[PDB]
Amino acid sequence: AARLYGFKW
Amino acid sequence: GGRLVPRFGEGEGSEGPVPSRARVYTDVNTHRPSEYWDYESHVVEWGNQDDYQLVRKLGRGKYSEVFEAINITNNEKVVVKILKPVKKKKIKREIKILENLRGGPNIITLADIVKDPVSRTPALVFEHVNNTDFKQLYQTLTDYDIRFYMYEILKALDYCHSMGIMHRDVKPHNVMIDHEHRKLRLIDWGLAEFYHPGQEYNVRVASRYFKGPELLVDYQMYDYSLDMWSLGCMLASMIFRKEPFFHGHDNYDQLVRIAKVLGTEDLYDYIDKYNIELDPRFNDILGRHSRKRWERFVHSENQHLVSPEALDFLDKLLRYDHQSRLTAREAMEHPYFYTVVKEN
Ligand SMILES: Nc1ncnc2c1ncn2[C@@H]1O[C@H](COP(=O)(O)OP(=O)(O)O)[C@@H](O)[C@H]1O
Ligand SMILES: [Mg+2]
Ligand SMILES: [Mg+2]
Ligand code: NA
Repeated sequence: AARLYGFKW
Repeated sequence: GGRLVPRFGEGEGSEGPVPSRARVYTDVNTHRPSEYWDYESHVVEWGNQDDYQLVRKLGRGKYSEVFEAINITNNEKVVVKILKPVKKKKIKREIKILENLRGGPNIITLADIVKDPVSRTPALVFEHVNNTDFKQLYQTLTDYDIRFYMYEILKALDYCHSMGIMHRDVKPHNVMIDHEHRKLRLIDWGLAEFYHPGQEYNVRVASRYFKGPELLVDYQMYDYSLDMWSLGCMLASMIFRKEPFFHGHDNYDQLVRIAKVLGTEDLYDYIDKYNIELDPRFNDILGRHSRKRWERFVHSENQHLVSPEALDFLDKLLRYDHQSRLTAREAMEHPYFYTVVKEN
């Protein structure tokens, strides 16, 4: 897997 | 980490508002090197977004998404503030102010600046504060604890005001407290601005319950003293256990709620002194109200938080006339803080 606004969870 | 790099008086005549200038730190930005305030001429040098991995969501405001994260390079907790679509001018202003104030007393530390290589969504990376939500924390504070944390916020405001910056959004949600460590940080510099004497500012700042009367009557030539009204609204909510203290239904009702407590005599004196044009929407709703004694908000559950010194200090923050309010440094000298000062 997941990325959110480029950040990996 | 990521950083920015370089590349009163006459007034308008017989009508219009009387001009005002800050009583303190008036001309501090005029004499700075232009690089201190000229954030449009700077460019961001970005850090590595891959250093940070998300742990949990903290903030879902209208204008940011905030996550707790870990820096995988050094294993430290950070917070990431993902900026929702907003002026480029606005993000570089928040960055510039955070960099100018970095290392000052009780000012949150900006650690890095990164962006998504795909969407180009920028994010600010901060030191993490292990906050207790104010809706749980404030009702557990002792009398001393309120004095201590109010003094900590005043250190941050005297510092930022001395550096030429108005915060313009002082409220509980922008004050992080790690209560185990008595550690307080003033966060959220995204509405903060550089003070220039004579400048007319946007009154659509702060958050309704913490807005000073100058914002509510559309007096644009305001200054650092706006923050002092906001701090007085926080103090009242803490010592009277009434959150928020002035609970308006909208910006017009907000001023009515204030006037039902501080009375209309001093409000109409303020409007007259600065020749403020009061929005005709106030005709039906404001009316005329007596001033209430601060003593009427005291009851069995909050009396241990109230002292003569608390009520005198509150009275000297919650003044309509922005020029009449204590400055942050004058507030720090108030008898309410005499025990906090000796403890340092
Ligand atoms: N450094 C931090 N440590 C812990 N929580 C934080 C930190 N920075 C922000 N937060 C949380 O995220 C929320 C929003 O951050 P803030 O900078 O105030 O954004 P906005 O300008 O969108 O209000 C805060 O009210 C707080 O709950
Ligand atoms: Mg905020
Ligand atoms: Mg903000
Ligand atoms: Na004290």
